[PDB]
Amino acid sequence: ALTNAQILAVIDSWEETVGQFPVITHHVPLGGGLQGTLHCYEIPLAAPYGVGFAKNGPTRWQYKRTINQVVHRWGSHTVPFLLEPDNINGKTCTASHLCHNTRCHNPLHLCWESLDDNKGRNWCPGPNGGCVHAVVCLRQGPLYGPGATVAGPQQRGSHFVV
Amino acid sequence: ALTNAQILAVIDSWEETVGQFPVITHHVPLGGGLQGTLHCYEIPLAAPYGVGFAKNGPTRWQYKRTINQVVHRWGSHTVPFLLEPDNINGKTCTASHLCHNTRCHNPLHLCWESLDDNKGRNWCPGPNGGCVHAVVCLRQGPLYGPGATVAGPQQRGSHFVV
DNA sequence: TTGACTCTCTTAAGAGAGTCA
DNA sequence: TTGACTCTCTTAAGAGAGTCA
Ligand SMILES: [Mn+2]
Ligand SMILES: [Mn+2]
Ligand SMILES: [Zn+2]
Ligand SMILES: [Zn+2]
Ligand SMILES: [Zn+2]
Ligand SMILES: [Zn+2]
Repeated sequence: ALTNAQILAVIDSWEETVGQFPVITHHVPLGGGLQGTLHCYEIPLAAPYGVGFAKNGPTRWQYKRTINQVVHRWGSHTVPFLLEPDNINGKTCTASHLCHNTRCHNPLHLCWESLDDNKGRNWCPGPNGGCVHAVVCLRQGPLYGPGATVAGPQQRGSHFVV
Repeated sequence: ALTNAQILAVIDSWEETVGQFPVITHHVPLGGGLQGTLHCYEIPLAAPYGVGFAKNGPTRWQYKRTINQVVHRWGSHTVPFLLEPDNINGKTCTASHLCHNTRCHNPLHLCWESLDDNKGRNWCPGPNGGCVHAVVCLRQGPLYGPGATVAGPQQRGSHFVV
């Protein structure tokens, strides 16, 4: 098994490589009518992506390193969390984009949490709009708002009460 | 079926059958430390379910009627909305449980909206905790709260900024 | 050891359609 | 005509593993 020192070395090489990705400045809603700025380190749209990186899906990548003749591979956003527990409350931990930008690999824009917690950030009002996430959101979720409901609750007769 | 009269007859037959489902009272968080009461009309756990109803999955049912000697079949929660547009902004419209209770078929607990709007209600603070849904929530979403994040954003070196 | 592709899978909110009696 | 089963699919947040040079 990889030692803690070897895992730390993997995280360090990953950080070195991701740190050289193009850094893109994005202005984002924070909630409460306020605007903030995030700096995303974005993996390229097409090969080559960077040393150790390869695309396994339209918005999916993996990181690969060969140690003592054994090939090791990880989901490209999971590497910052290799020294953390990988489940909680019986749920698998997932890499969760606080910036809601899939191509971004900035570890300051990622957290490690259940898929339900991950998804829910899409609708959060944001750090200046009432976010209650213990690990605070960096921005208002992209899907926050009144929604676009086509039809609401309704009945033709009198068979029901709310 | 095709005619508006035939569709109204389908909606009326569905309402009459679901109106005879057992009515189960559920006390629910509203947000803001307040509690409310919902009356769900719950499809039975096992056959028989009611005239026209059959189970296609653990928590999935369909409604079927024979019109003009042809069988017409719908997802069991879609029937109230048969006169509504079936898409919005190029996204499929879905039946969305305001009571977060799959077995419930009370149309006063259903709305018709994109899958994204639908999902997002799971994390809504609720009608007394800040819900901004234009078609208002009936309760706080079951997944609202601080979450259980295992690890937050972090870096080992000095290559990244927020 | 490395790059650039290939494939299928998970989850939890939702769907359509066929086989028998 | 009606009932009670069977199967796979959609979406958008996420995954693991194979092949070839
Ligand atoms: Mn996410
Ligand atoms: Mn729902
Ligand atoms: Zn980012
Ligand atoms: Zn938040
Ligand atoms: Zn209900
Ligand atoms: Zn709401």
